[PDB]
Amino acid sequence: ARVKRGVIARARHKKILKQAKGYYGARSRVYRVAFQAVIKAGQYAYRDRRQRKRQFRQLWIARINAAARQNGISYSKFINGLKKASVEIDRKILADIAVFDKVAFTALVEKAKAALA
Amino acid sequence: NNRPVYIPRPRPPHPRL
Amino acid sequence: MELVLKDAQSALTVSETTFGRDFNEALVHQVVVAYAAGARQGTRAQKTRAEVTGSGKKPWRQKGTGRARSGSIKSPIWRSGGVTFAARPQDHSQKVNKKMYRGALKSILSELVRQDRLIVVEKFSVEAPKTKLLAQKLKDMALEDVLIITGELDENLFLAARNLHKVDVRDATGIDPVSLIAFDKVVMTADAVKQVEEMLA
Amino acid sequence: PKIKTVRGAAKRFKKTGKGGFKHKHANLRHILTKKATKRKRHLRPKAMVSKGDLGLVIACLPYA
Amino acid sequence: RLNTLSPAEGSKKAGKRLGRGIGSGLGKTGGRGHKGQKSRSGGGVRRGFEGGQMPLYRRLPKFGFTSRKAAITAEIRLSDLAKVEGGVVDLNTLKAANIIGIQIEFAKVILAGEVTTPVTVRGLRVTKGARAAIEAAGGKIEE
RNA sequence: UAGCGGCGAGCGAACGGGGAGCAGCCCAGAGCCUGAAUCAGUGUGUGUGUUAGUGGAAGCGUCUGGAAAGGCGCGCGAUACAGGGUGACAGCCCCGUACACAAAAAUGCACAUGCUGUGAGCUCGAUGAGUAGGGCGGGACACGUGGUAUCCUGUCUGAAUAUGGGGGGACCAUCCUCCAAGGCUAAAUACUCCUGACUGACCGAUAGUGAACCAGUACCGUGAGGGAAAGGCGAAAAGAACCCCGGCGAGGGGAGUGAAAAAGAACCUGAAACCGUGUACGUACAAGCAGUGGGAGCACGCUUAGGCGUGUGACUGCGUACCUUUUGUAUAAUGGGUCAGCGACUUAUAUUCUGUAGCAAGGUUAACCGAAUAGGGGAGCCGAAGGGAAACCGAGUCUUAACU
Repeated sequence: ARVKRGVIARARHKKILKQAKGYYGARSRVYRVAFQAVIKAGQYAYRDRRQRKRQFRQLWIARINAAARQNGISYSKFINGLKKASVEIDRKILADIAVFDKVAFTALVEKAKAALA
Repeated sequence: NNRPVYIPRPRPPHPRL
Repeated sequence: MELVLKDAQSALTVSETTFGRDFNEALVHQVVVAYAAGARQGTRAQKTRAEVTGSGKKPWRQKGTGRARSGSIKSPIWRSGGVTFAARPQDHSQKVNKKMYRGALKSILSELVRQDRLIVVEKFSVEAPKTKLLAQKLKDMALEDVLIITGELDENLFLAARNLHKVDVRDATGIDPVSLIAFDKVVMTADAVKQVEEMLA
Repeated sequence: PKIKTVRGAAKRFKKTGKGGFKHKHANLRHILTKKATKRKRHLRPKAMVSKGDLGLVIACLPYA
Repeated sequence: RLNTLSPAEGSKKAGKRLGRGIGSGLGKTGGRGHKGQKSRSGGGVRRGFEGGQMPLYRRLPKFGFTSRKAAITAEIRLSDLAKVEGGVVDLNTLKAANIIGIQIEFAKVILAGEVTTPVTVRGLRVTKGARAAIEAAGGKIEE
C-alpha cells in the first residue's frame, strides 16, 4: 500500500508560509527559512506577552511621576500617601486620570499630602 | 547531470606547522 | 429455547446454550477479523537493493570528489532503484481456536434471533430453475437481502439465486460468521436448523 | 529459526522448581593442598545463581 | 452490523514507531541513545558477553552427566490412574490413554490424590502413598 | 534434545511416531513345458481434449445538459448484473457472459482388436576376489582422532565363501537380525525460458521490469561491460478556410471548428522555487538574525457618524538563525543555494513478559485428508511434583554412618 505524501506535505508548507506572511526576503518565500522565522516569532510573542505587562507598568509610573511632581510631590511620596489613606486605585487608572482629568488628580495629591502629614 | 570529475590536484607543501 | 414460525406456526425445540447465550462482542470481532485476514492472498513483492538490476561498481571514488560518498547505484536513497524494506509474498491467515470459532458462531446466532433477523420456515424450494420464480417468492415475503440456508443443496435453488446479488443460497456445513453478519436477514429451513446444533454441539 | 541453546551454559546450570538455577562452586578443581578443609567443605554443595547474573543465564538457555 | 463490531478495550496498542517527529516522543534515534555499539544498526553483544571478562557460564565448572534411562521413565498420578480403562492398569494400555507416551517403558505411581475407583496395577511401582491410597479405595498391588 | 566443539564461537542427529505415495524384479544355468502373462515398436475402431468457430435473452417517455448510461415515471430478461466499449454512472445500444452446439485435416491421453521382437510356469544347481578386513595418509557421516563404531578412497597387503560371512557405536562372549563385492524400476519431490485463463487490502510514470513512448535503444568504453531520459489535445481532427502585421519568415491579432482554444498540437489538471507589469503604503541623517510588544499617519471598504476590518508602517522597548556534536556554540566547529518529488526501526520463524479473548486441571493441534477459512486429524507440545551427578526415592528428596 504505497502512500504518496505530496498533498499532505504541500498543505503543511502552505500553512507555515501563510503564518510567515509579511516577512522580508526568503523569510516569506522559502519554507526552510520561513519555518525558522515563524518559530522565532512564536518565541518572541510568548516572551513579549510578559514584557508588555511590565512595559506598561513603567509607562504608567512615569506618567504619574510627571503629574505628581507637577502638583508638587514626588512619585514615591504620592504612592505612600495613597497607601496610608487606604486608596486602592492602581497605576493604570492613576495615569489615565492624570492625562485626562487634572482636577481629579489634584484631589488625589491633596488627599495623599494630608495622609502623609 | 553528473559529469564525473577526473581532475587530480597538485600536492602543496603540507602545513606541518 | 422456542423458535416460532411465520408460515406453519409450528413449535421448534432448540438448545438455549447455542441460541440464547449472551453476545460476546470481543470474541465475535476477533473471529470476523480473522476471517477477513484469511481471505487475503498477499501476492506482492518489491526489489531490494540486491534484486535491482545494475552493477556493484562504485559510482565514483571515495575521496577527492566534492560530492557525497556513494557505494552503489542501487542504494535506497537513490532514484530508480531501492526500496529499503521490500515486501515479500506472505500469508496473513491467523489461527483461531475451534472453541473460539464455535463460541463466536453461537454468539452470532443468538443475537440474530434476538434482533428477529433470523426466520425459520419449512422446506424452501423452487419448482423450476428460474430466477423470476425466486424473485416472486421473496417479494411476497418482504425480503430483499436474504441468506438462504438449507440442509440439502439442490441445483434448482442454487441456479435460481445465482444471478440474484442480494440473495445467497448456502448449506449448513458451509456457514461462515461474515455471511451471517453481513446479510440483513437469514432464512433457515427446518432441516438446516437441525444440522446446526449437531455440528455446533 | 528457533533459538539455539548455549551448550556450554546447559552443562553448568540446572533449573529448579521456583525458576532458579543451581551451579557447582568454581574453586574446587586443583591446587587443593593449600586450602583449608573448611573452605573446601563449604564449596562442595551446589549453590544458587545470584540475582544480578540471573538475567544473563536466562538468555543463554531460553529452552531449559 | 458489520460496521459496528469493536474490540475489547486494551486489546490493541498501535505499536511503537521510531524517528517520526519530536512530539511523538521517541524520535531522533528512537530511544536507543547517542553513539555507541548498541546504537548502531545491527549492533549489540552476543548472549553471555560481559565486555571481555570471563563469562559466568565459563567461570563455573561443568558437572554431572545425562542418564539415558531417565528419558524412558515417567511418573503416574493418582488422579489420572483411574481413567485409563475399566479398572486394570499395566505398562501397556497407558499409551492408549496417552499419559506416558509410546517410547516410555518404565513408570511409577505417586500420591496425587483424588482416587476413588478401586483399580489394580501390574508391572508398575507405587511409591509409598499410592499404595495406601488405592488400598483405601479397594485396589491391590501385584508384580 | 542426545552428542560434537581453542567443550569457545558455533554445528546438530538418530531411534520412534503421524502423513503423502506404494511395486517389485532380472543376470551370473541346465532340463521339462515353449507366445505362457507383462513390456517396446508399427495398423484399425470408440471416447475425451487441443489447433478455426456458431447461436446466445430482455427499455421506453419526460428533466438537466455539448452529449446521457444520470434524476424522475412506468416495464421486461436472468442456468446470462463476470468484464470491456459506447459524447457523464448501461442487466435490457454493441462486443461479450451463463447455457446449448461445431472439425474436411493434423494431433496428446484412456481402452478393445492385429503384426513384429525379448519373453510364462515347475525341478535341480548356482548365488558376484584383489573383493571384505588390515597397516599408512586423507575425506564423509551431527560426531574436529578422541575410548570412536560405520562408509569412501591415494598407497602397501589380503581371507572365509555358507558346517560361511556382515552388523548391533572401543573391544570380547552369548543372543537377535541380515546376506556385500552385478544390475533395472513409475508414485508422492524440485523448477518455469515458454503457452492459456483467472486472481491481488501489489505499483500507477522519480512508482512498477533498466525499458508503459520501434530500450537494452541513444550514449560512454579498445574491450569484457556500463546504461539513460522520454506517457496524457478532444467524444470525434471537427488539427484553425479566409483576412491583417511580418522577411512568399518566425510569432501574433481577428474569423471559424468545438461544450471549452489561458483544450492550438511548445496541447488534461498546471502547485513551489524563480522572473515580471499594475495599484496602496513605507523608504535617500540612518547602524546589526530583520522579528516581536507598543504605535502615529496614510489608502480602501463597513455599520454608524464612534469605532471595526484589510494593507502598509514612521517612531520606540526587548531581541546575536537552525541542525549536529559537546562540560560548553551567535560562534570564526560540522551540514544545507532554493523549490518540488523520493529517502531510514521493516519481515519470517522461535522464546520471555504485559494487556485482552476462549476454555480450564486441563489447554491446543502440526503435516495431511477435506466440493475445503467448516469438519476430521491429539502424532506431538506445555501444565498439574519435586529432589539428586546418577541409580533411585517421592510431598518429599539430597547431603551424612545419622542429624539439635
